[PDB]
Amino acid sequence: APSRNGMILKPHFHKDWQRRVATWFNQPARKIRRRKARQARARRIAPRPASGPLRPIVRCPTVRYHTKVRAGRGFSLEELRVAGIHKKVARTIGISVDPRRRNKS
Amino acid sequence: TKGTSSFGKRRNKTHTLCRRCGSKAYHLQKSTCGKCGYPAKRKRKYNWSAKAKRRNTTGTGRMRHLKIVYRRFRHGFREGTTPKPK
Amino acid sequence: AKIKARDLRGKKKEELLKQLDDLKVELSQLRVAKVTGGAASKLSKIRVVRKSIARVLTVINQTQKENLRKFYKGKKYKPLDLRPKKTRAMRRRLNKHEESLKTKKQQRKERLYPLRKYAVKA
Amino acid sequence: SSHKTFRIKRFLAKKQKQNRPIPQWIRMKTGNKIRYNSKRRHWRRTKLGL
Amino acid sequence: KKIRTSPTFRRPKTLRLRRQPKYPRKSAPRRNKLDHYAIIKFPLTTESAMKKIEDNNTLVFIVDVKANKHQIKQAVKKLYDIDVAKVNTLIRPDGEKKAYVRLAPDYDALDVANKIGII
Amino acid sequence: GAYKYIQELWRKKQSDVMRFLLRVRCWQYRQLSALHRAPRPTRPDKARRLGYKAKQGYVIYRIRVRRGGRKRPVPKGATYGKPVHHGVNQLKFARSLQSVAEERAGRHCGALRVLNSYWVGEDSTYKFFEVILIDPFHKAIRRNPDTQWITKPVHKHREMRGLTSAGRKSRGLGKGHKFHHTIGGSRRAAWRRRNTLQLHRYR
RNA sequence: CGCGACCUCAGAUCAGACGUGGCGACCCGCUGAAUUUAAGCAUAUUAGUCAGCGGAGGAGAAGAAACUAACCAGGAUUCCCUCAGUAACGGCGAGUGAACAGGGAAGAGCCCAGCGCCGAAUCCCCGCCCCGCGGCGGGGCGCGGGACAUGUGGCGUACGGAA
Ligand SMILES: [Mg+2]
Ligand SMILES: [Mg+2]
Ligand SMILES: [Mg+2]
Ligand SMILES: [Mg+2]
Ligand SMILES: [Mg+2]
Ligand SMILES: [Mg+2]
Ligand SMILES: [Mg+2]
Ligand SMILES: [Mg+2]
Ligand SMILES: [Mg+2]
Ligand SMILES: [Mg+2]
Ligand SMILES: [Mg+2]
Ligand SMILES: [Mg+2]
Ligand SMILES: [Mg+2]
Ligand SMILES: [Mg+2]
Ligand SMILES: [Mg+2]
Ligand SMILES: [Zn+2]
Repeated sequence: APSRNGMILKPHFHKDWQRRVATWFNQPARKIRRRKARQARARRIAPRPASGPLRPIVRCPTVRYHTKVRAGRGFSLEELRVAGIHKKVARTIGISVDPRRRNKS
Repeated sequence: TKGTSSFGKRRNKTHTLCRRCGSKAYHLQKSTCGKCGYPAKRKRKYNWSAKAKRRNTTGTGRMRHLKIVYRRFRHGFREGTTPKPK
Repeated sequence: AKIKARDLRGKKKEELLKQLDDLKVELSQLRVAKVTGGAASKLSKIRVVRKSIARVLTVINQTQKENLRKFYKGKKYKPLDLRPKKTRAMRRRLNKHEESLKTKKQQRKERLYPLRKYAVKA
Repeated sequence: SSHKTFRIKRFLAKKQKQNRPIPQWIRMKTGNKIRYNSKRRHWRRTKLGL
Repeated sequence: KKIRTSPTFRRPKTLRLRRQPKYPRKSAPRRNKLDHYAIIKFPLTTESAMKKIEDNNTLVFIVDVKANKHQIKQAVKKLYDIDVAKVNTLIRPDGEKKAYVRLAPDYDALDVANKIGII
Repeated sequence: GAYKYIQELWRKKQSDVMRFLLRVRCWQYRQLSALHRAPRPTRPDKARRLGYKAKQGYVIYRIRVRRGGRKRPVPKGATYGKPVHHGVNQLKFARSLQSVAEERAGRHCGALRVLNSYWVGEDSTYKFFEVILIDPFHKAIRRNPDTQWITKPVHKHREMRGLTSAGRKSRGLGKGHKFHHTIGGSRRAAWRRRNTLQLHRYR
């Protein structure tokens, strides 16, 4: 029974949520595991960059952002054709290649 | 006469000892168990009786094959090798 | 008095059967002495005789199974007791060559475009 | 019932061999915490509803 | 020049081969774990059993439960080289089998009891 | 090649030749048992497009599934409770009958592995499907690197877990704005991520 | 009054293999209520929930767009935060309720059928020689068998491909 000027609240606790509580006590150990896997990968690829292949210049869609520049999924095939690098050689070199990206500009 | 005179004329049995679970559940008329379901090929278990599950999980009996499976796992599943003799 | 294993590794099979029969005679006599009472010096030897029977039968089973696997070693279909038993799925795995079988297209990919070794910022 | 089967007679034979008291040399052991058997079955109390 | 004599069509008896296996399923045959020594455990030193031996020309033995009367007969004849008139078996309420081995009257029971050790 | 001619020939099902062929094959397949091994594909172009390579080890079955919806397995009336669920006649089973045919084929042969299946005919009372089955243990499949993913134990009973093309369509999975379920692993995983509470360490 | 081929279907204690069942905490495909709430209750809610059935794996599933967007356009899937208790659904009542974009963890790409070109150039089993043979593999010797033109193998798959 709501009384004397509170918010008209709608709590979503009508299901069996206590069986499905996801406690997050794993997460500092998970940060340790991700750190160990990242260091093992960096020791695996010994002269190569630890982050990975080169990511392209990519501008955000959805006119909210519209000015930020991101890292992309990969360089497009027209970009590889103008740069003079074959699409099956660029992956061996360490250049990100995806065949899905258009190039309208 | 539904009490003591009805307990008096109890002679013949309905359930006997089964031969897969060994409990007194093998019904002589239906030829079924109802504790494991012997004429069925699958073991009778249900999730509404977790107590009856943990009466016979895999950690109950002798585990006479599964414990040496665990030991051969921690050893490495090697076969036919002998240690170096004296 | 002790029947060990090193002295049984090199004996003939009929002599092993004769020693086994002598141990069975001594085992039956010690059971008769156990039932008639006898003494504790006769009650204590039945364990030694049973373990000696176990050792003789163990050495016989060793020699016959190494002879059978020396016989079937080389054939393509060997018996199920001689086949290796690790686990069910591990016996139902691949052939250690079938996992390494690659197609001609994948070999052509790995041959024409191998993963190169590189470094940056120089 | 004098018309037993082999399984029932084998089960009852094992019950007879289990209905047996603890020998006196048990109690002189080192880590003993056993006083009596606590499974002494009598033929009137537990009736073996087989 | 072939007519259906019967109106029914029964399946024709086709040729089938026998088991000529390429490899045996087991490497060795199973050894006899029901030997003459392992089938006879011990005789009884009961006073009733000794009266049975002294009076009725028998020998009382305690036998494994998986045995036949023919197996007990050939077992006694193999172990102690004595002929058997008959073998008479019961099962005690302890799991073991009890064998009254009636001997042939040409051989004595008290003498062979002295040979096997009981008195 | 001839496979494109056979492809549009099996497309034009309403013409008189293909109606005669579907009538004769529907009669011939109805007069057989419910599940039987076919020695060669009746529709080889569709079998090849779904993955049948005519070599040793690829088996096909032909199977009859009854036609219609699903009646609720209850007694006489007797759906006890609120009047939402009392209808037992006009309710539909959420998984397709072609996947039911794959399911019954894999249940009859759990030793074989279901690849895919297709349609060979229908009656008013039955449908007729052809299910491609693969040996896990035959050497022509086991030594072929293109199709040795099937021999791996991860793909056991695709007909049961809904991993074939007939059972995958009943799962409602796909990319885009029209599904929005199975946007994790499946409907169960989407429900789980949307109805587990993430109570952190520091909140 | 028969023989020989093909096609469909049998019988084998035929030679060689596979599956049955258990556990089931996590996962997948189904099936699936009622307590409860709505101060009653009937849609709704509890709830794709409990129970029930099958199936595996060390993870499973999903997954490289018949996508999102309407922008100077992004670009497999999965998972965390935010979007957001929002758009929306609801006797519009109780209550239910995502997604895009953005910041991260990780990041990996591909193969077929068809279209066609190569003398089936392809694959399975048995006999013999050589290697270790305890997850039966490689080379050769066989007008030795079989599968296969009702299509095996190589090139080749939407990023185009072939001569
Ligand atoms: Mg990163
Ligand atoms: Mg009483
Ligand atoms: Mg309702
Ligand atoms: Mg998949
Ligand atoms: Mg659909
Ligand atoms: Mg199973
Ligand atoms: Mg209420
Ligand atoms: Mg109330
Ligand atoms: Mg459940
Ligand atoms: Mg997977
Ligand atoms: Mg797709
Ligand atoms: Mg997305
Ligand atoms: Mg809902
Ligand atoms: Mg082709
Ligand atoms: Mg190819
Ligand atoms: Zn039972």
